[PDB]
Amino acid sequence: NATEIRASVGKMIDGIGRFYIQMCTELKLSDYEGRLIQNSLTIERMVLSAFDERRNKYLEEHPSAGKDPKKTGGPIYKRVDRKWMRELVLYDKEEIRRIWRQANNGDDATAGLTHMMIWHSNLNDTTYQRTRALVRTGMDPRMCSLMQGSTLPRRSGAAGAAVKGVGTMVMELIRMIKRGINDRNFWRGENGRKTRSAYERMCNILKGKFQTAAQRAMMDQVRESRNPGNAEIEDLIFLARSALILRGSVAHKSCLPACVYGPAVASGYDFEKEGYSLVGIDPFKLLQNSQVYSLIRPNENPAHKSQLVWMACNSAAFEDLRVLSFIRGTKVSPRGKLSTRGVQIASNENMDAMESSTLELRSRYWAIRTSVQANLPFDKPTIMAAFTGNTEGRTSDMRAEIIRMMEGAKPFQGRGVFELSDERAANPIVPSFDMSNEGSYFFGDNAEEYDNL
Repeated sequence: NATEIRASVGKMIDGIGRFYIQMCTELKLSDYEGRLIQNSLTIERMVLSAFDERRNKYLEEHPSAGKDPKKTGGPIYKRVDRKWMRELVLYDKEEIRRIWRQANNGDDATAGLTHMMIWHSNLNDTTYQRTRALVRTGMDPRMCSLMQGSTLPRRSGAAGAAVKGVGTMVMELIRMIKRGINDRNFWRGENGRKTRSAYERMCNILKGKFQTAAQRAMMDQVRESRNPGNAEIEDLIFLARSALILRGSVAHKSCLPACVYGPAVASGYDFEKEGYSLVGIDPFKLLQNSQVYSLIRPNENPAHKSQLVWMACNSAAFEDLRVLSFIRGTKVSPRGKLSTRGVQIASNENMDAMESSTLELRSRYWAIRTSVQANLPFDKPTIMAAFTGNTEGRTSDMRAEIIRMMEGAKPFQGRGVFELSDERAANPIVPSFDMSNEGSYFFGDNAEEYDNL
C-alpha cells in the first residue's frame, strides 16, 4: 500500500507538470523563459488565484487585485532584443480553472494546489523577516526560528496547518485572543459559536506540535478558558519560549516550483508509473537534474540567490546550517550574509538593469528526513530568549515543570545523509560539521520585512 501512495503523489506532480507545459505554450514562452523561476511563480499564482476566488485560502490577494475579481494574472518576463521585458498578462479565472482541470485529466486536484501553496510559503519563510509581526503580538523577535509557514493565507485549511510552526500558531492565537479582548460580543451569537470552535481547533493543532506531557497540559488550560484574555496570551508566550529548547514537531515538505516539474514531464516522464515521495531521494534527483534560471538585480550574488531557492526547495530555512553545509558541499551561510533579496521582482523595479543567471541547485549528498548523532548547542540569543520573563508574573506547577525540563533538557528532527551514488540508502554517512559556520539561518538577520508590498 506504500507504493499506492507514491502513485497518487506522483499523479499530482504529473498534473502540475502538464499544467505548466500548457501555460508555457499558452503564454508563448521560449524554453529559457519557461525555466525562468520568476515566470514559474507568476504562473503558479494564477492557479491559486483562479481557485481561491477571494477566499484567502491558497494565496493572499492585493487590495488592488480586487479591481476585476473575474480575472487574474501577473508579470511575465521575456528576453526581447538583449533586454528583459516585463508584461502584465491577464486571464479569466474560469479559463485558468478549465486549463488546470484539463491538465489533471478532469480532476480538481486540490493536492496540487496545496503543493504550490506550500512551495510559496517555504520560499517566503527563507526570504523575508517576520520580526515586526512578532512585535505587534507582543512576542520576542528572537523567536524568528519558530515562524514556519507564518506567511500562509489565514484561511488555509488542514493542509496549511501541518507546516505551521509553534510560534506561527501562538501568533494566530494571540491575534484571535486580542480581538476577543477588544469586542466583548466576539464569543457570543452565531459568530461566537463558530469562533469558539475555531479557537479549540487551533489550540488542539498547536497542542499536537508539542512533544512533552507538560507542554500539552498547559495547552489544555488555554483551550478550557471559555473567555480568553491577557492571561492566556502570557501562557502562550511562555509556551513559545519553551519551544526554543523543547522543540515542537512541525512537518517540512520539499515542494519544488512548477518550472522543475514542468520540463521533467515535458521531456517525458510518468510520475504516476515510477511514483514520487517527498521524503526520500526523489526531490534531490529532480534538483540535481534540473535547469532553472532566475532574474537577478545589480549588486546581487547569484550563488546566494541559488542558496535561497535551494533552501526553500528543501524547506530547510529552520534547520542547522552546519548540516545543510555538509549535504550541500558548500558553506550554507546565514540569511544576513546573503547578497540577495526576494526572488520576485516588484512592479516598481527597473527592468533595464536586470540580468539573468543559472541557479545552482545541486547537492553533494542527499538526505531523508528522519545511528550515531552528534548534537550541537543553541546560540546565546536563543538561550536568553528561552529562559526569561519567568521571574515575574504567572507561576505554576506546570510552568516550573516546563522550565525544569528546559534546564535539564537533553540534546528535534534530524537528517540521514547518503551518497548520491547510494540510491538505496545502504550506507549512512555520519556528517562532519564545520564549527566556524553559524547554526541558525536567522543569526544576524537583515532581510526585508514581509509586511511591505
